[PDB]
Amino acid sequence: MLQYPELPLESPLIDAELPDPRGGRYRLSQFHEPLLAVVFMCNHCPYVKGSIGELVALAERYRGKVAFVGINANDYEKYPEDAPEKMAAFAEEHGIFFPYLLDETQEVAKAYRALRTPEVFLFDERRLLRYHGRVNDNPKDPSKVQSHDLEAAIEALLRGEEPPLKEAPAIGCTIKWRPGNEPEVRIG
Repeated sequence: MLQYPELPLESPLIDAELPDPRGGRYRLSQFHEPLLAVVFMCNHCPYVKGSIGELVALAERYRGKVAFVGINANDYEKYPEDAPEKMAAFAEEHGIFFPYLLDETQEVAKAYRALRTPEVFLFDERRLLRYHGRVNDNPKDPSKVQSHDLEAAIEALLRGEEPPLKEAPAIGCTIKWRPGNEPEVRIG
């Protein structure tokens, strides 16, 4: 039977409260900017490393308009580069001023039916899902990007328009699930 289907457009924000290794805890529903971009990521994925610059630049450009939140759900026991301490250093190295949260149990990633890094979920003022997928069409190499999908969706929403009708699924490495946490995806 159908299992682990992606979160459909117009689906309400799935709230969660998680800690940021730099200090404090954050609840997804606490951010009150018009738009909210939730990004599942990590510290070592080449797809995240090649697109984090753009993500931070977007967050900077949209301060007060689009709230950004990064979430690392990776099994850091198996992937030390994704440990909480490494998260703080990664945020420092890339100027990630917005919250970068640890999803230790991986239940937030599971609830969002997330599969890769980076994978973005953009919610509107009514906190309904308007865009879900890739940051751009070549996360690993900025010099090869031909479309800035996330930027396009944000700008469309800012103009009161609908983001591109053609779905642009996330491009990146798979989330590193803990033993026994691997999602069983079934198309029917």
